[PDB]
Amino acid sequence: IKKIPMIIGGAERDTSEHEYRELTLNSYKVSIPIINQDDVEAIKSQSVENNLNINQIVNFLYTVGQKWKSENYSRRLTYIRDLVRFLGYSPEMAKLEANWISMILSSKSALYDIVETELGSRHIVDEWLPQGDCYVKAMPKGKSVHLLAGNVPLSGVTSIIRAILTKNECIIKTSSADPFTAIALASSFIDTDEHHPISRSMSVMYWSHNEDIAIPQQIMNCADVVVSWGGYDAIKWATEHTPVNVDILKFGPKKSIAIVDNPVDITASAIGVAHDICFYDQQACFSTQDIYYIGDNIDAFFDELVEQLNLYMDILPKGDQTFDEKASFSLIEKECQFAKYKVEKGDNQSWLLVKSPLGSFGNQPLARSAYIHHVSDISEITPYIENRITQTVTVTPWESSFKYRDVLASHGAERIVESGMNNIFRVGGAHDGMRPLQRLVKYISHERPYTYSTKDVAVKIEQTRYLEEDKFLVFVP
Amino acid sequence: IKKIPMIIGGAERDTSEHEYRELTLNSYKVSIPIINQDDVEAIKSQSVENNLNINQIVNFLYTVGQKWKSENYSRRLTYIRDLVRFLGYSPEMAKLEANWISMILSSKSALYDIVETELGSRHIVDEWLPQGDCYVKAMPKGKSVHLLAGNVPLSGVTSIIRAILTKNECIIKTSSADPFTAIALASSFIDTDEHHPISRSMSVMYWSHNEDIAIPQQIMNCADVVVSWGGYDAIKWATEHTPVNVDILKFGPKKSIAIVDNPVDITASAIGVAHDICFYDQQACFSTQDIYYIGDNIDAFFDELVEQLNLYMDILPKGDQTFDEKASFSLIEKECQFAKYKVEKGDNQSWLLVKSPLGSFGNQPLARSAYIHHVSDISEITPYIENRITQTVTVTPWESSFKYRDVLASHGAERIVESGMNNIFRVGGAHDGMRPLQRLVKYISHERPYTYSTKDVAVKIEQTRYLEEDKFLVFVP
Amino acid sequence: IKKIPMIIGGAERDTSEHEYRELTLNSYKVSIPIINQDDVEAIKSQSVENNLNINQIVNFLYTVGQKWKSENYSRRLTYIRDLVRFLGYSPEMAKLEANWISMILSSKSALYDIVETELGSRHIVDEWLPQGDCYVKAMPKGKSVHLLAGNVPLSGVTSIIRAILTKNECIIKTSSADPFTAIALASSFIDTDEHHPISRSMSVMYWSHNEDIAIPQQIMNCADVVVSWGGYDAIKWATEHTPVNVDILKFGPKKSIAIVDNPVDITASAIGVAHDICFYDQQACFSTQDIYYIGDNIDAFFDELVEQLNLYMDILPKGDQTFDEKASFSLIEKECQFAKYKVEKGDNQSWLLVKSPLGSFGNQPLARSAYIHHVSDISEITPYIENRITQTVTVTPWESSFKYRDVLASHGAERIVESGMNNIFRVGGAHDGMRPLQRLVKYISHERPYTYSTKDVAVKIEQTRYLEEDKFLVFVP
Amino acid sequence: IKKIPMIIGGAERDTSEHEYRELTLNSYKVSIPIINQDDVEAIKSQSVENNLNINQIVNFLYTVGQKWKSENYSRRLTYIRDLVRFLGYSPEMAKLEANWISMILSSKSALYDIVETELGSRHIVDEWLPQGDCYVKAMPKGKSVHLLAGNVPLSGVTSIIRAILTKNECIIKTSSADPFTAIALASSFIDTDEHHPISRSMSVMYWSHNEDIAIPQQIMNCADVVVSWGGYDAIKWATEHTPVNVDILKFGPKKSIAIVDNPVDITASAIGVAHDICFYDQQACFSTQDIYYIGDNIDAFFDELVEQLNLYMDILPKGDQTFDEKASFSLIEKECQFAKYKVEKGDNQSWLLVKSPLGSFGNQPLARSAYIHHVSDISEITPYIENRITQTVTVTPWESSFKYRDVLASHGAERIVESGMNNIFRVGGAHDGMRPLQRLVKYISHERPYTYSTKDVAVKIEQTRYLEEDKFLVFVP
Amino acid sequence: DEQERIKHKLILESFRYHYNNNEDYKSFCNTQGVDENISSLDDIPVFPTSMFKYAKICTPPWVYARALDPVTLKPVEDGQEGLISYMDASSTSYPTFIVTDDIGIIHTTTIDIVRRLN
Repeated sequence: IKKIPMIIGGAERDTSEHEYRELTLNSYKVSIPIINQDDVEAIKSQSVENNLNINQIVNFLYTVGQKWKSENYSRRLTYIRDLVRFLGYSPEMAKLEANWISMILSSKSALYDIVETELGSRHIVDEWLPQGDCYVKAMPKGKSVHLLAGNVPLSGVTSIIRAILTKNECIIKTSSADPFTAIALASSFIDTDEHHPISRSMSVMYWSHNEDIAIPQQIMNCADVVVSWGGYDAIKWATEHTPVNVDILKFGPKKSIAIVDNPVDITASAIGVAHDICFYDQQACFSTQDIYYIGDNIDAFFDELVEQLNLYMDILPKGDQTFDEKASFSLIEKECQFAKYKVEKGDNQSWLLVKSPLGSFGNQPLARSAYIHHVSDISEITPYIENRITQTVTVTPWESSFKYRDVLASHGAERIVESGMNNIFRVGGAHDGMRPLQRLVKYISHERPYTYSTKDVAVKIEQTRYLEEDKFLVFVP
Repeated sequence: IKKIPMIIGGAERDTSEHEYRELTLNSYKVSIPIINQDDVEAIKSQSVENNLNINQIVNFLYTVGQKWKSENYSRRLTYIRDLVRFLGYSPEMAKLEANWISMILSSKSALYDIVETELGSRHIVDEWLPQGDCYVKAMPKGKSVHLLAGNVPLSGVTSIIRAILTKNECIIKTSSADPFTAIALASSFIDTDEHHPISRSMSVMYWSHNEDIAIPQQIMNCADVVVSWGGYDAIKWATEHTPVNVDILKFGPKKSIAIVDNPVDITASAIGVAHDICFYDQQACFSTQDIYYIGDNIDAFFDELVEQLNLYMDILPKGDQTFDEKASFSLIEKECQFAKYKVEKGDNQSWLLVKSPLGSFGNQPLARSAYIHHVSDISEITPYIENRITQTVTVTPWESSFKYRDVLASHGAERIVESGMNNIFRVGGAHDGMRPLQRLVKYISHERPYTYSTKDVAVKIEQTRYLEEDKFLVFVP
Repeated sequence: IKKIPMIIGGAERDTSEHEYRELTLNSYKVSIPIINQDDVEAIKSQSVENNLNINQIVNFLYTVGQKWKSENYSRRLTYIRDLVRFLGYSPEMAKLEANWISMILSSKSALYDIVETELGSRHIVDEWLPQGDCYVKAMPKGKSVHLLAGNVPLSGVTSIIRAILTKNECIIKTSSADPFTAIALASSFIDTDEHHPISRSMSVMYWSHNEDIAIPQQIMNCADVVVSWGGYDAIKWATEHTPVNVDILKFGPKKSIAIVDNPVDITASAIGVAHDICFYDQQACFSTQDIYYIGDNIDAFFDELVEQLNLYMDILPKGDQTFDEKASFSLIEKECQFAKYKVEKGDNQSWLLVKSPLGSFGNQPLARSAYIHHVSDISEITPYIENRITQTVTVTPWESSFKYRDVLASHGAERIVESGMNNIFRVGGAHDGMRPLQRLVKYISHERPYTYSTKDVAVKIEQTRYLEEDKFLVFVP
Repeated sequence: IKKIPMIIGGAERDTSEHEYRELTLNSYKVSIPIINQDDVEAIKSQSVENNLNINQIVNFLYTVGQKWKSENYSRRLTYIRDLVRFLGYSPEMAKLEANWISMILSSKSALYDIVETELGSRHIVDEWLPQGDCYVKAMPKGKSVHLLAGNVPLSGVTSIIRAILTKNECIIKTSSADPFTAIALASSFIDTDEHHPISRSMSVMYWSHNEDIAIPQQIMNCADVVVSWGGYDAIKWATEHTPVNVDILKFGPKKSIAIVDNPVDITASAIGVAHDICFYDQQACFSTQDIYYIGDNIDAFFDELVEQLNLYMDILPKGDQTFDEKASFSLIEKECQFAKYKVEKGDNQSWLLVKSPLGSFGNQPLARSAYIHHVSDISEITPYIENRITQTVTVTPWESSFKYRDVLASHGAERIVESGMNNIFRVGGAHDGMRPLQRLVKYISHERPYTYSTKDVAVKIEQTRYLEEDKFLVFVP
Repeated sequence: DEQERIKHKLILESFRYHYNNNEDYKSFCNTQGVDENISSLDDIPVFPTSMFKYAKICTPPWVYARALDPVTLKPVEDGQEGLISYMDASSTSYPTFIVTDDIGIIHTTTIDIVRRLN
């Protein structure tokens, strides 16, 4: 009986006469309105004139982040309550999600440097820059469509922020599991300034894959770029229901791992690995699933990791763990005990550590389970690193990442981090081997005339004059 | 009865027992072998270890270009003969195509600067660069698949070169109209050095869309990136027959135009516009189709353009113009004469100039036809510039491009050039609003540890320590 | 009877047995110890091992700035009291100086971007970067010597900060007018962390030009780079008493002006011009001395500027204005009244506005005096812009700076700002046509071997092999 | 009786009535005209309007280089004859000097990349670039004065080229040993195009240090920047006779060394070390004087180096070696034989190899002498590396430079090369720890208005508004 | 007594003459708010001696030596320092109503000079 609004232009639509559907997120019903033809027409007719510079955009995002920073912000309190109630989060994890929203919105240098590292300059989105033999400007694609996944709210938040930094209009289809984060972010934009071009560029809605396709297809046809986030079938749907001349940013399902080389300081190593296992309840694509221990004291590291997992049992507890998830946890613990895998678990099935031999049968629930293997050398880990599947290859003593990053990259790593940092996509890097807002941008080139020669020929480019005289190969360097 | 080979690893396959198909390119038969299962297995098993630096790659390409620079190069002579015979080119246009191959292969600074402008540094493909808070390396995707279009051979050549500069393996499916350019380029690589990693990375073949899909689908499944070049159905096929987690570079069909503002020097203006109309027989995506004249002497420009088109009638003649194309030319000339459109044409229907009013009915064959309109202001041209259709917005007095580039970009220009330069995709710019080898590359990020703080917080990133102490919002800026 | 300490390593020297000298700054005596031979030996033997990265340096500076941000910081209170007592500042101006110290120390992105814009990357001071055909690292020069001027404390603060960001050791000779700012900054470093390499790199002292030269010459001989800030004789002394193989950064005396083109919003224009006239009591090198009004309402702007100067009379009052300065003010007001120059002044001779014709005789005291001229076009202002004398060429409607910056640069502007910004040397720009920490750095080049060819030759650089074969000109491009 | 001309504007002055002086370069007399007051006035009045872009400048230099590339170029033949006759060069070394002039003039990418790496962009000399919070343009200083040394003609050539690339006017004072190179280069500019702004920017002349100072001082006063190249007294003269507000680029005397770590391929190592010893007759600042051998076969390397020096005895012979130089060679060979230093020499005293123990007494003539020492570890070489004296620290197996470059930089290396490359100042690096055309340029900054906030504050910079309200520390980050 | 009456008499006669026959001095007194008829001698305007190099100006009991304040440019009491203004009435060539570069005290009339301004 809790109703979720629909934002289209820069404000909630009058969904009184709309049709509603419930979802049953965490054993609790939530009514979302069904999009109709008038909403599709309102989306088609949306054209926001965005003349802000990157300074103004970043300052608006900073203002919104400062609004999210106050614990008394009504929208933040409501968002935390909904994370706890309908996503099953613990109060600590919900507070942490709200805090991370505030943090990534309030970090101005981070946004400036995102634009700089991905596009080359933070000014290329507002000025014609003389890159070489040309003047280049990064224009938006417009009406960017974002299809969200559901596990990590920060994924959708960062997607929307990336689209905003490139002056794109956002049509956000929320996931069937987290219909609250995008609504909260857009309503926060509205609360900050309802007449801002950024607030008027947000359109948050929801449609399922089981319903009639007419209206979602009409919405997809006005995209100019699509950002898909879900698993395999989500990306397949995005590929099948996108105009063939429109680009798709695909953020598929991944499987991240951890490498522990030979830590002299085992306690920080265990702290980091436990952080990576426990953050977001191991539901993210950067969450550690398998640990590969090199060295001579795998059992000392096992004990220290058990201690750190017990700490995370208290400072960041689990979700709500529906019946089937509990049964899965128990049956998989039985499976691993039946194979002498040195199983250990926490109270109320909070976590699971399994020391199986390399290459062994192990069933993986993503509750907080982790399989640790003794490998004895990096050459035995690389057969378990795939091209487009392994995303984060966490290395625990960070120095040891300097002697492994080359072979991990050769085998498809896409990321190498320090084990306490798997959730932080540090500025200047990449996401899934891809700098995302290079694809949210249209590079418009203003090429300079024939009197400006190239760096190799030193001859004015008069193609007609030299077609008359029959002179081409005398100029070829 | 002329047989086209099939290159797979770095050499021609023994296609003696293969099945062949003829094509009838220019009223002349050409046998191409049909790919079988053994060829698919050879393609799957192809793994070339490429440890060259960008210096070595560019130097190899320069050597190949110097080989193409000699007019006595047997492969170049054969390629020109095939362009004349099976593509219908005039000897001048075929020689010009071979010369442009040589030119783009021998321009080393151009390739270095392509890598630099698109990826940020020419060293990012071999070294870990400290972009910001990270070390980034540009790795190849591997086994890049290139589906070629057929109009412009240089398009396929540049595609292959872009894939080579990023250390990608190339599986080139030639077009049903130009099955010679990719074969000539790969065989030239082989002639230069058959044991080079670049020569061993080329696999040129052909399959149609009317045949059984098993083998082409098997070839498409080992792609890791796809580059499609054809029209609408070609890109639709590429989208439908690509693994959903694989990226596609789409180079769709475009419609380029020209703007003549008010040239005091009408002769160079007409020279440029004639160049853009006549190059590649107006079959390229950057070829000028509609001219928009501003000013007061549209008829003086008309006469000068007629003179320059008559010059191009001799220095770069047309193709062979099959029966239906001749009939189309004649019937469209009749259509335009029936509407007082001030029709003018060249001898042997070499070109066609039509001065119709703005927004008028005009049938467009791409033989050498051009429609010129009087507009009187730029605001009347922008309604005829679409988002993903208008590629080149040639402006004839290049100074006037400084006061139009902003509104042309706002309306979807993607390129602004000087009218003698529509065929030259100058270095430092973009192709279809896209820097292509940003998508032929996997950005692999090695993020630095928690002791390296961000630019906004100045606090070591100890997430566990601060989850214990319950300290997050005191650090948010 | 107030004693000023002497810092040498990272702490105050035991100057009990030293010889002292008084200075009489603002009719108040201040004892500074005279440097002796033991202090010179301590300076010579100072070698601090600085292994911090730019992240650590900027974070330490941020910590010091946060310390300066608290109004209860004892050292800040003492510094403000000394600015008021011995420099004659008003409490508002002293508080503003302390606040600006805090601001420039706490702006981390500003420091990062200083390093990035001047050296090319913020990492070039810690890593070998592949610029081109080389690996470059920016090393410090070491034992940088800073000779300060006296007018603007922020000048010395920024000089020291620039030297710190490049990992230089600082030997600061304070001016005979401001012996407090460098001592306060170094003692603040000490208060933050006395064992930090940055705190141990500061050595603040004082010597006059009238004393024996033995000890100051011994101090100057261990410099490796010199930064001089004073007027003409100060720079002459620096040039004469520096080892001939050591570089000198010269910040000479300047004369900045303002241009008012035709403001529709005269009030903000007057606000800005008044700010530039009144900040630092018009004693800075970026302070506006002459105003050049274009337009048709010079008297309306005169009245509005009088109002804004009356506002600054209250929100930022003058210094203490010794007898001779008062007499100068009065006699110069008489001089300007004797020439029908439309003289206006504030109460207690707070400011002076003089509307003299262009090129006229006008005596300029730097109290708060400003001469405004009607010019009618920019071409009449350029004869009054010299090469190394005009530093800031403030333009009041900032849009009008886009049509004047080229001729101002051609005539030696070195800066063009918005009239409310003359004191802010914005990040990314330059100081006196010079990016200063390009000269505080030693660029160390590690050139890559002969197997790495250049971008023009494509031949391995085997000079012996080709001297044998007598082959040079076949490779020249 | 051979007369050397005087170029002032862009052509030779009518020196008929001038006073002449002979020099006796290589036992041969050469008359150079003495500068008088009219020449000084012509130099003062020289103001060339230089509106070329970097493309045009580089293309002109390329044309001049192509002119120098022809062996039939009369000016090149005369220059080689004068190098042989008056500098004592061997025909091979003179031909090599002319070839290197041609090479560095014809390498366009090298010049473009010099500008790019030193100034940040090759366009910053013609366009206002948005670096950060500013628009920066690199303007010339104008009337650059170059005082040349005499050993290496390429030094003066590169100095002039650096000044040209920055659009500076060149007043070249030739050395008392090489008065031919600058004259040849300027006359070549004239021969290419006498009306070009680059040809009209050259003024080549000569004055001694023993003559009256009036005219050279008048010439020095119109400098705006000075580039000094000689030894100690030359730089002292430059420092003493330059206006105190004018910058001086000092290229002092250096002492370069070589490090041979443990070459498995001793032959290429010896080839490189011999190249570095023998190029320019060991008279350059990058010439190897001391070799430091690590390893176990110092005598095998000794023999191989003897063989390579015997090869260079033939492929690049010595100069003419006046009586005193011969006597020095013999007496120093006697000195080294008297200390069991394992002396070896070539026929006609062509070279000298001396294997003395580390730290030993050894007299160094720069004829072709080299002292080789056994060190056994890098830690024993670093005490012999000074701050501003050691320029090139040649490392023979280039891989070993990766484990030594850090300590060599810490001890003042300024360059690390591959032993066959000491004469090639590779693009992208530095000269004497200094990127020279950063100091030949005035960085002119156009700072953007108060509405453009900084990256740290996010508040429009209204200093008056906040001085009224008394709000500063709430905005400090 | 009558010495003061002497200098008062001929100094106002000098002021009236120089105000009537010199228009730059008349415009200077009207930039000061000074009329034809002024009674006391301290209401007379006085210009600096730096003028004598910028513009070419031309029309003891007779000199009114006065020590002026640097701000108000009004006379101070005798014994304290100030700018020396003279008001010579011997001249008819140029108005010798000037203020010096000199600081000094005045004692009842002997005039002392301590130092110059700068």
